[PDB]
Amino acid sequence: MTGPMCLIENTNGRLMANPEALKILSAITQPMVVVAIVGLYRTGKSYLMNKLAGKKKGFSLGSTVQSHTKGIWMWCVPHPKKPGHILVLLDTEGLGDVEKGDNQNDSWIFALAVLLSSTFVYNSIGTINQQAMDQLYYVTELTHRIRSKSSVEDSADFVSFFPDFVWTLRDFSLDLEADGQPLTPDEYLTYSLKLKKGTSQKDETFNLPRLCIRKFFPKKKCFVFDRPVHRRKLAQLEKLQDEELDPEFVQQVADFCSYIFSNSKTKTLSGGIQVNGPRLESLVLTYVNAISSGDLPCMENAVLALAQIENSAAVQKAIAHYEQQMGQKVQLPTESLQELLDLHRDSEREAIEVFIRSSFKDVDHLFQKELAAQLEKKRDDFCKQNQEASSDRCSGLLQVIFSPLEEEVKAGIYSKPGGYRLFVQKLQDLKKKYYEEPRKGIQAEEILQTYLKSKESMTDAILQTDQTLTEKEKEIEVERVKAESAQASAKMLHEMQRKNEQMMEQKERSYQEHLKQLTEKMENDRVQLLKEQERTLALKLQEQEQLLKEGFQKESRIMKNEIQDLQTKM
Ligand SMILES: Nc1nc2c(ncn2[C@@H]2O[C@H](COP(=O)(O)OP(=O)(O)NP(=O)(O)O)[C@@H](O)[C@H]2O)c(=O)[nH]1
Ligand SMILES: [Mg+2]
Repeated sequence: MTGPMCLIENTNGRLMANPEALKILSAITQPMVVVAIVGLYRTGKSYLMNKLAGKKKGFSLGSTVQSHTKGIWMWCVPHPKKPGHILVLLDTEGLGDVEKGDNQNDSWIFALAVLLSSTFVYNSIGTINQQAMDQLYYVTELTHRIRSKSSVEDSADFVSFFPDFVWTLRDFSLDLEADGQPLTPDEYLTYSLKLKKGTSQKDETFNLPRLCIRKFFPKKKCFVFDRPVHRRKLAQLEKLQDEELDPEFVQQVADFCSYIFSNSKTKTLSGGIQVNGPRLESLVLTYVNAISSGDLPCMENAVLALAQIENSAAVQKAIAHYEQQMGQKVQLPTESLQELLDLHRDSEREAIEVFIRSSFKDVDHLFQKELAAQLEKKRDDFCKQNQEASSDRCSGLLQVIFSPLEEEVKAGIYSKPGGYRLFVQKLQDLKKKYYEEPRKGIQAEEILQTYLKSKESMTDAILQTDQTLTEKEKEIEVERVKAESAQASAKMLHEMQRKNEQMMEQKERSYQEHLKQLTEKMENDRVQLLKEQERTLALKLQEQEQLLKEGFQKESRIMKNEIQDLQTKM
């Protein structure tokens, strides 16, 4: 991207995804660290975001008195500290002072920034006083804009998926002086979010936004920035060189950028899923569609929506893998059914592995069941092709090997004295030849036996004709031939029975292979979820302790409540 592009348009009160932007996202396959900035209009948000892009000329800037950015803009640039990663910068339409009304989608822009980011930067001018905290109603209001799941307490889940929070304070006017040594900006943020005792409406209003920031975001950070230049040059800031700006401001910006580059994490969804272009595109579509539908954007629903897409593709990818492996290894007709089934089993195992590693949230295992159904059909097709190839080969061999004999018999070559011995010897030699032919396939015994049985009268015809054989000797031969026919029948019957057994055995083995890989994936998913829950537990215990140490039992006890509820889910 040579420059930023609008990702979400905001026109006539409607938010809509920019198709051109979605197209760009579909092409970025690398993991993304998403940093979004929000705050009152004209507070230097776009200017600061251009610093992260590390380039002049990026997001367009406005004046110090008029709003500029509209909707949500994105700029995907290579991450300067993480090779193989993309840094996605989201610049947003400046918030208005609610105590003025209008600006309908302010809250939604704010909520989308929270849902789409890895790091959420709240930018304001001044200090953290009552005036500043009143504007944070936008954070308090998140409980009315975002839903964690669809299956006063839903917000208890926010800390598990919300971005890290960074408060950037512009034109900072405090020296932060304190007994001994000055407060650091992070200590100043802690000081600023401390609660006030009391149950009055005023007390509740003071504590609410502070509690929301402390409880909804997993990590908080603060950076202060001095006035960049003299008031008469603020409007030319973009064209000024670092040497023309306050040295401390230049260093503060450098420290902010360094922190972002070193601490902002790859955007992740439940299950450790790392968000890349196609995945972010899905989230944008789902959340914006929800808002456009008059519904609340829901994290759970978005993950599931993403699952639907990737799981469908996973089934197709697995089937493709199966077809490829079978095609590269099969030689028809196969020497035996075991040969074909062994190849099928191996290809199927690899295909299921492809599906398992490419899928997630396959509720009710519906997608894996679909895969199983498709592989079974594929297996049936190969089996049919194999039997057909065998039938063709064996019937062909029958023509090549036995036809000459049949014709000799019809020509009377064996109807002379001593012809029976010559005939039986020739027939045995020909049956041996048939059996020694390579890769006849699974129909070898059935094709031969059916033929030999249909021509049974031939043997008797030659026998009774030969005069060089006594009647007793002929009686012996008739019984010998009857015994050989019965043995040929047994070979055909066993061939039939064994094939059925092998098919049944393969059916059971395939079922067990699916179960094995599924059980293993479910186990891995359980471990990953518990790990995520343990992190949330750690974050909530931490806050509970801070609240108690701060002297607030009423709020600290409320935390213990959320902790108990989390533990019922573990
Ligand atoms: N006082 C002050 N002005 C700044 C600072 N950083 C940038 N500016 C100036 O403020 C004006 C607006 O900057 P811009 O980044 O467009 O602000 P914004 O927050 O993005 N406005 P909007 O939300 O409406 O899009 C420009 O003249 C810019 O030079 C700062 O730290 N302090
Ligand atoms: Mg702007």
